[PDB]
Amino acid sequence: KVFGRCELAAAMKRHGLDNYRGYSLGNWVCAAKFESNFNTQATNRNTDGSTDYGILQINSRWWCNDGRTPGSRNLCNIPCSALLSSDITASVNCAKKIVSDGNGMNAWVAWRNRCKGTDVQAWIRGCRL
Ligand code: NA
Repeated sequence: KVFGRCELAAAMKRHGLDNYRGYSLGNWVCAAKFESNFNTQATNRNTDGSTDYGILQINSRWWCNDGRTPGSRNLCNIPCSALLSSDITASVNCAKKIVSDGNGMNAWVAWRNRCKGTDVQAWIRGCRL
């Protein structure tokens, strides 16, 4: 599923991300835009053989099992395929674990390089929230 901006904002808000670990909703929307272009089915293969999955491009080295990332962890206790669903529950719940873990939203490269320090509230401006 390819979300619209306000549609995704609404889904993320209802699922508890607004101000989760102090990160306002616009941060999460911005991260999703630049990680996946709001596409739940996005995948990206990395150099190290891991893969990034879903609207927040969550990585198989640490967070999910894809059967093809040897020596890895599955800290969200999910198949990586759960991160591609039209239902963003698994992605949100896993994101909550990631952002609690130490470097906060810096875990998302697109967030650090394209959202951090910017007017992220623009990403939710106009939306009925
Ligand atoms: Na894994």
